[PDB]
Amino acid sequence: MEQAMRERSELARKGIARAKSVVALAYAGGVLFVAENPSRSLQKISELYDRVGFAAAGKFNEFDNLRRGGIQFADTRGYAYDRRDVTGRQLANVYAQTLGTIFTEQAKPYEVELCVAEVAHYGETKRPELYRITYDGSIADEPHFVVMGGTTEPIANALKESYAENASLTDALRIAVAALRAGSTLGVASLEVAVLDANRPRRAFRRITGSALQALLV
Amino acid sequence: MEQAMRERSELARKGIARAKSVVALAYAGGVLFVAENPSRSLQKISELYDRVGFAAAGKFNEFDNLRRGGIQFADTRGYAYDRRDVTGRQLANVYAQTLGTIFTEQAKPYEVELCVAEVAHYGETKRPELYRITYDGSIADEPHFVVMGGTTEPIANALKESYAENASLTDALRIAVAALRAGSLGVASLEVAVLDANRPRRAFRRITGSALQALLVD
Amino acid sequence: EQAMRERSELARKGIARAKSVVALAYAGGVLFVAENPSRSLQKISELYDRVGFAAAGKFNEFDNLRRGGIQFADTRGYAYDRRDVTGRQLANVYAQTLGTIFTEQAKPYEVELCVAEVAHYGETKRPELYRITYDGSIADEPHFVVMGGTTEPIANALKESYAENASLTDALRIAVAALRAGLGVASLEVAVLDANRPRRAFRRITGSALQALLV
Amino acid sequence: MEQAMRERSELARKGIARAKSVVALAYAGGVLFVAENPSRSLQKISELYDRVGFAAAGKFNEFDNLRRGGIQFADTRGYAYDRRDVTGRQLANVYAQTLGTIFTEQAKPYEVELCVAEVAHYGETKRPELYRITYDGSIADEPHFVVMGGTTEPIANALKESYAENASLTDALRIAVAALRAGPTLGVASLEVAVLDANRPRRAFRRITGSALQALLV
Amino acid sequence: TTIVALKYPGGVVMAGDRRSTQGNMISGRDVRKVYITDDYTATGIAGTAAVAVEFARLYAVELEHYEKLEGVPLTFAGKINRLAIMVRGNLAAAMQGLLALPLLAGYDIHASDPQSAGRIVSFDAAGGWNIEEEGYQAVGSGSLFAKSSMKKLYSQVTDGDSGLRVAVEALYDAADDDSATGGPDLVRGIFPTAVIIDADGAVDVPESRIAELARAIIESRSG
Amino acid sequence: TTIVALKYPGGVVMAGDRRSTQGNMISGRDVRKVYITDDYTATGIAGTAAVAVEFARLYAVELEHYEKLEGVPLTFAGKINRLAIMVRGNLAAAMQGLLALPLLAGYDIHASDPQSAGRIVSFDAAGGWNIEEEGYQAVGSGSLFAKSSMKKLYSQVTDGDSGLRVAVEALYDAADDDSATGGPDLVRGIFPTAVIIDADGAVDVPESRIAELARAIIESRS
Amino acid sequence: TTIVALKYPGGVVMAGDRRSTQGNMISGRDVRKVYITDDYTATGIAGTAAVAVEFARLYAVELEHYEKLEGVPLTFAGKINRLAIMVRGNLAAAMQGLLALPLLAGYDIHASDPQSAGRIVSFDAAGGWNIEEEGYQAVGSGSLFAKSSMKKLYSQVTDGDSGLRVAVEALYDAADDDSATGGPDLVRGIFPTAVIIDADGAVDVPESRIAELARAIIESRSG
Amino acid sequence: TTIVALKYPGGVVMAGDRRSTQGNMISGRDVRKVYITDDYTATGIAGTAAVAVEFARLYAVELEHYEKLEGVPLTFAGKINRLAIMVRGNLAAAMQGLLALPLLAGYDIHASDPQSAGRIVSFDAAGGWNIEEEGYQAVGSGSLFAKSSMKKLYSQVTDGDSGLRVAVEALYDAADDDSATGGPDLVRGIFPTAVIIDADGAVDVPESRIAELARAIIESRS
Ligand SMILES: O=C1CCc2cccc(c2)Oc2ccc(cc2)C[C@@H](C(=O)NCc2ccccc2F)NC(=O)[C@H](CC(=O)N2CCC[C@@H]2c2ccccc2)N1
Ligand SMILES: O=C1CCc2cccc(c2)Oc2ccc(cc2)C[C@@H](C(=O)NCc2ccccc2F)NC(=O)[C@H](CC(=O)N2CCC[C@@H]2c2ccccc2)N1
Ligand SMILES: O=C1CCc2cccc(c2)Oc2ccc(cc2)C[C@@H](C(=O)NCc2ccccc2F)NC(=O)[C@H](CC(=O)N2CCC[C@@H]2c2ccccc2)N1
Ligand SMILES: O=C1CCc2cccc(c2)Oc2ccc(cc2)C[C@@H](C(=O)NCc2ccccc2F)NC(=O)[C@H](CC(=O)N2CCC[C@@H]2c2ccccc2)N1
Repeated sequence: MEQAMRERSELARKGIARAKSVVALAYAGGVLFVAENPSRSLQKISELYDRVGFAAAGKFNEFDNLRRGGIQFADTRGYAYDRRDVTGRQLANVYAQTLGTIFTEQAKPYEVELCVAEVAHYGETKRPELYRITYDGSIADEPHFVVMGGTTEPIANALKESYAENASLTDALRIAVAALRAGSTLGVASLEVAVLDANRPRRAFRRITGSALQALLV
Repeated sequence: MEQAMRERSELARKGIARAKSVVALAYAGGVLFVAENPSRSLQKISELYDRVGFAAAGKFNEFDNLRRGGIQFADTRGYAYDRRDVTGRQLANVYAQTLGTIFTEQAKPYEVELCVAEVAHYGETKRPELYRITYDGSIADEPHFVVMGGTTEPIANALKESYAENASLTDALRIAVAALRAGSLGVASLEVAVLDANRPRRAFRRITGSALQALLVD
Repeated sequence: EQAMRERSELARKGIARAKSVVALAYAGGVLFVAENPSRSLQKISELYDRVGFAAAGKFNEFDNLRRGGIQFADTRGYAYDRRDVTGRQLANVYAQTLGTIFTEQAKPYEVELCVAEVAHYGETKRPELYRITYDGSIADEPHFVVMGGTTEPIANALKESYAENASLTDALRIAVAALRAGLGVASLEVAVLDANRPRRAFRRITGSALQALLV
Repeated sequence: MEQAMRERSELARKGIARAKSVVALAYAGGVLFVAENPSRSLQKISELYDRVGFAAAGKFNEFDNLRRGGIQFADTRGYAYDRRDVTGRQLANVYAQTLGTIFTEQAKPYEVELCVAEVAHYGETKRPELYRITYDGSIADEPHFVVMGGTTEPIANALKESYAENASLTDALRIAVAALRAGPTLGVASLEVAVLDANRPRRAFRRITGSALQALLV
Repeated sequence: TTIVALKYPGGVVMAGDRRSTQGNMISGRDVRKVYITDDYTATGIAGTAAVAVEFARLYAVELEHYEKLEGVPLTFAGKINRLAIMVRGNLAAAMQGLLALPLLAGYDIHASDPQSAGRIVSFDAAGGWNIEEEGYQAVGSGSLFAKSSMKKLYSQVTDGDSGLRVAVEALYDAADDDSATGGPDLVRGIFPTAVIIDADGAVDVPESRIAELARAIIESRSG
Repeated sequence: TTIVALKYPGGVVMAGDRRSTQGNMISGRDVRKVYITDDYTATGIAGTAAVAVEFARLYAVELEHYEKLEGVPLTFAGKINRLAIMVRGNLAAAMQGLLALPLLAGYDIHASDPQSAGRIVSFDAAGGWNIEEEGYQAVGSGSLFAKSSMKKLYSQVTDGDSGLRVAVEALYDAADDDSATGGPDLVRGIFPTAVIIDADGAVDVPESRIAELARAIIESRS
Repeated sequence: TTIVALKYPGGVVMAGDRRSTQGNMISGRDVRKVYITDDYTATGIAGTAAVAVEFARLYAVELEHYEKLEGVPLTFAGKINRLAIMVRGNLAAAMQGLLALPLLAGYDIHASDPQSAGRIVSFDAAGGWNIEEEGYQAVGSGSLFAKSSMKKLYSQVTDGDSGLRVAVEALYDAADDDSATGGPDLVRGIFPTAVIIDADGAVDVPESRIAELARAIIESRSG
Repeated sequence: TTIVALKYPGGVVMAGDRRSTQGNMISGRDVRKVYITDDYTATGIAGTAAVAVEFARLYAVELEHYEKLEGVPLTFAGKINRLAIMVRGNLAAAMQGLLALPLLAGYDIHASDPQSAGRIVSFDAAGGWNIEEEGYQAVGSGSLFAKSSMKKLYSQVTDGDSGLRVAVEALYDAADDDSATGGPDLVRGIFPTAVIIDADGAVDVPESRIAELARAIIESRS
């Protein structure tokens, strides 16, 4: 009972530590997601709703299950009520409930760690919200950045030193790539980058791939 | 059997002991809730029904599940019968049944400690009621104050000698914040709300921002 | 902890005892080569128009998964359109399916799967290869995939002797050679996803045509 | 986990090894099944469909259940599509899936060894097919012969010596009985013999009993 | 059937006739249609006899069931809602002829002012409910004749006794014009029943007081 | 029944009559048909009394249920959707005579221009919803007469008081032509009810004000 | 209602009227019946208002739901099939008066020829779908008047603006002969809505350009 | 609609018209009603357009579904039985006007006599199937005019090209007498579609060849 739950905790923590790292930070235009990802087609960052983004670290099929569940929840909520009623907070809230249930009841706990991010609606001024949901369902509201997966502490402290509010997109991308390298070369071939762009009219999520990303890395 | 229940009781007691502290107390204008909370989006205190409030300590996803179930129970009860038929005693009774079933049947017991408070309806004279429900379904009727989460005895004793019936909101607030200090405190680290017995119907109201600062200064 | 370690051990050991399978991209699409002494029981299969399947391990189990992927692909192609079926989403659902099996089935599956997609006719698109292991781990591979038995000798042999846009004959001999470090018409199952076919790219290379391709 | 499947494979090994032996051989007239059976009414070799036959070794009630289930599958498949869509490869595939499920999921694994054989349809020249399916769902197709039950390796190597492709009927029967005694005198009272006769117009399965069988053993 | 209910200073009165019919034929002469359903409420029901009786019995069980489970009686509004839901759930059968139409009288101990703590609630076949504010109501085939009579007599209501007299006269006028409503049977000595509710609760009115009032009404109509 | 709603600079007004009928017979003189659904919304319902009352009661509970579960009230569009879904779910019963036809008035606290943040949404029996853009709407057996009256009177609307007066006059014209809509009752002192909503929320209009306006209309037309 | 759609070199146009009715009565004057369902797709629906608006909102959610789940949008043929299946599932309710008849216009990003990448798909109440090849299509009670008008006007379609003009004039002819279709309202300033889709995506047409074209058509017909 | 199918030495041809109607109105001019269902099988369907389209699509995926699952295509009898089961399952909806009537033409690679491997199978609304042995068959509202036209012209079928011309002429006769079957459109350049199936499989017939045969038939009629 007490070491069974601690064994589940250690299995999940080990699984999250063995995966590559992800960073989400608030910049002047919204939220930047930067994850170490060598794959061309398998994604760790994703759109959830109009102004709500998703980032995960850990076992792919498990955080992909939760990614799909989040999109299902968000779309169902926006249809049953109205699009504007969907918030990043309630998406993090249901992620915390779901991971809590999984951690206690499923055969194996999920070796995953989630970030839910929300930017302001178009034309409205509101600081980005960042939420972290760990494998046990614990939920944390962060103001500036979230680091997930692998050796997190060196990346967290690199951001602790070099992060500045309202930085440009290029400045934020440099800081994020540098902080990731502190935790472990990283180029367009090994990066998955996307933003929640608060200047988009409806759907804020957009990926930065290939030529555009290379241009912002120089 | 007896060791299984001792282990589950110990897991829950430790989980609550490692949690931040909440107090609720009666004052001249109704009931006051104060809790140590640095989050700006997550909440441990909430409205349940017109004259019934809710406060919890422990794991968030678990007492948020119970907060939601209690809101479901109250809205259904008041609709099937009438609003005045819902009472704090009923909700405490439901939480006691719910937590007891959780404690004996779920894979992991809930690491939560709940307070349900009820104030008088508008224009009526009635003492506030305070109910404490623990992780095993045990339930207690309290006349002056309730403390939950973490190291309770310093906060409890601080309130014991310092509690004054019919205290001002300002007085009772300072008393409660000081009692919280005895254990593990400004606007940024506090969640505070009241069940205001003078509101015509919905007695619950939060005290945040400049109004909370003004009440904290004097 | 011990339950999942024993499950992973049973799956890993079962796959280590199985015969080996190779899939690699060549100039004509994707080539599957597997050591298979049977004439009727197969380890390589079509999934959809431009999507192929290869597996190593316990037959009844990867055959269940083979049929399951076919059911998925035909259902999705009918509920939407044929072009909406991709190799990526087939590998995605295999990862979800194997993850569930590994954690919840009475016995984990001793299987390792490959999903491969070539371009539709008339389009120039690099082939895709996916490896999905017994626990639902999913890997994106650019040139080749090796599964079953002792994979390290075969993988290294391919790593140094792989040529992009190689001919069908050259790719086939590279594959058989890499498998030898672990073989004739009677002991090989060979099939290709031929990117030059108009719709159904999957085609088996069998008997006399396979012999001519080897010699 | 390892201990469970270890003991299950052990239990099925012992049960099959204790039971009596069965052999199926491809000859010039089709496929011949020879089994040691002293009973007069309990049958180990059976028809499955038009050109498909069934032979088993082990616990009777268990391979009788599997025999019936194969008859349900083949009859259902031939009605839902057509008779000529039922193949021995299909029925062997279904037996592998079925025994795999039984081995991993039922209270006790089946102590059985199955052979499914198919001969050509009337007027056609197609090489016979034999399939062996073990208690755990392992399946292999053979070109010449299949041995099941009891001590198999002596019989298998004996046939590996004394097998001739496209041999005579009585030749193959005496070859089979000679391989069967290698693991002292086997007459009609000790034998169950049948054939899939590729020369019959539809139902190839036919038994060989009493006078005829004894005449084939002179 | 006719069941009347009216408010008087400090309480309510409910009274009902005694007749059951099967077409033109009289099938009952002493039917009791006004039920004390708890310490402070009475229910009078018109319609199909079987459904009306089952309704009153089940409704009283439901109120007492809640009180024992929860340690407190339902609020008067809660009592209204449970009755309305009961009627609503019978809508399909009522459309097949199994109709029950209740009328609810009560005394709300939690009311603001005790003088007008009386409550009269009428219902319809869809489960609609309406708290009455003009002092009186009726239900049944004679309810129009009863309400029009009470329209003219209600100003005479100053206390419980005159309230009972007006209710008895309203029933008399209903039976005068509606053959499905029974009048006083002086031959058999059978009279309408009545329930009075005030701060002390709901009590049955003795038939002898009803009889005296009915006889006085009959005498005045005679000349 | 006639229930009216109209926009005025910085708010919205909803008013409804007090009559219930059972055929030609008058069965109610005091019915309250306009409900304060929440702090910024009012609902008025025509149709079968049992259903209309249940709709108003259930809708208010649903809105508050969301606010307590989620810590924030629904957007006004979400409120529209939930009412439409309620009506749509009643369609079969409505075809059987259990009809509820709502009209929604609100003040959107998240609209950009507060001067025009008032909202009026009409519905149909299939659950259709249409946000009105011409400033007024009505529902019930007298709604045609009220909409045509308001068409000629809406130019007079400059603030809450004149919006209330026009609303009451429309209800007067509806009762003038529709026997199923109740006029002002001077003998009993019973008058239409009204709710007015602005940036400070929804409030019931005191009966005395509606009495004043009703008597003025009657005096004028005599 | 009348929704029109037509192909022009490089893209597609869809326009629709603004009227709703209940019987003979006009019940809406600014109804928006043409929805941008994704970045390259527009849907216009005729029939029962409640069902039409629900179809459009659910269909747009369904397409975005797939895009977010799978990382790629549906092929245009996949979008057709989901819309057709939605109509088919409504056939029973449609026979009871809850009819929705959509029209689909789109720009296929995966088409062969970018100047013929415009798509127009018409539907029937049984879930039938047919990709139009003659360049234009319409749906609603004025669709036959609109199609026969576009038959004579289609030759003047050379780009996006001339295609918009033809669409507006078709709607004008539809409203000229069908009272359930609304014509331009010059007193209120209300005009049909329109969406244009090309390689750069789907965009709402500003009310001003539609108003200018409507006035041009109007005074061209008045003399 | 008219779909025709006829056997020629060593193969089979199926051709279909291009028209869809909504009552009297013409609603489609380029409908393709003849489908290549697999390498050796074609189906033409008449009836409610939605059901016919859905039938051809789902039948093709079912045949390929079996092939991929089992490694071998269905026997021709199995293909017949699955199409019959599909029609039989639609019977209740067909009685409500969602009718699909298919016609099956194919080349049996497992045929007993390789010279006579051509196959024509017709069906009814109840799911009944009949292997046609008189060399031709038709389905749809013009099937009687087409079958009577082919009864006279079938003696001219000596190879695949003459069989195609007869099939096209039978469709021409059906359109001549049946307004629900479309004839060649020389203004728009639209002609029936056809599929030919022999030992080398089923292939779409080029439109240029069908247009040539149609023009020759038109000139021989005028
Ligand atoms: O007519 C019937 C038969 C049931 C029926 C069939 C078809 C249509 C129909 C009713 O449709 C109807 C037919 C007739 C009516 C309603 C519906 C009028 C109604 C009535 O008088 N109701 C007065 C009344 C009101 C409240 C409580 C009791 C009570 F009798 N009468 C009735 O239902 C009569 C009642 C009757 O004769 N009996 C004889 C023995 C038991 C029963 C009784 C029970 C309890 C008390 C007094 C009598 N049943
Ligand atoms: O006519 C009836 C019988 C019930 C019925 C069933 C099936 C079809 C039907 C009517 O067919 C019908 C008959 C009549 C109508 C609709 C359908 C009109 C409608 C109305 O006036 N509606 C005005 C109104 C609007 C909103 C809220 C309350 C309210 F009364 N009237 C009604 O439903 C009347 C209402 C009635 O008399 N009573 C008496 C006590 C309880 C009920 C009431 C409740 C609440 C307030 C005021 C009255 N029921
Ligand atoms: O007639 C009704 C009532 C429902 C009904 C009952 C019986 C038969 C019937 C339909 O059968 C029918 C009756 C009438 C029609 C169809 C079926 C025509 C159809 C129409 O105009 N449709 C045009 C249109 C097309 C797309 C989107 C919106 C839109 F209004 N009208 C309708 O359904 C009308 C619409 C209507 O008056 N209202 C008033 C407020 C809300 C609703 C509206 C919603 C959204 C936009 C504009 C208006 N409802
Ligand atoms: O009439 C309708 C509406 C559905 C309906 C309602 C009431 C009775 C009824 C059918 O009952 C019927 C009414 C009419 C028919 C059948 C049943 C004849 C039948 C036909 O022509 N069928 C020829 C045909 C055969 C095979 C494949 C496609 C094809 F169009 N016509 C139809 O179903 C017509 C078809 C039609 O107009 N459209 C326009 C856009 C989509 C649909 C189409 C799809 C695919 C291709 C071409 C057209 N639908």
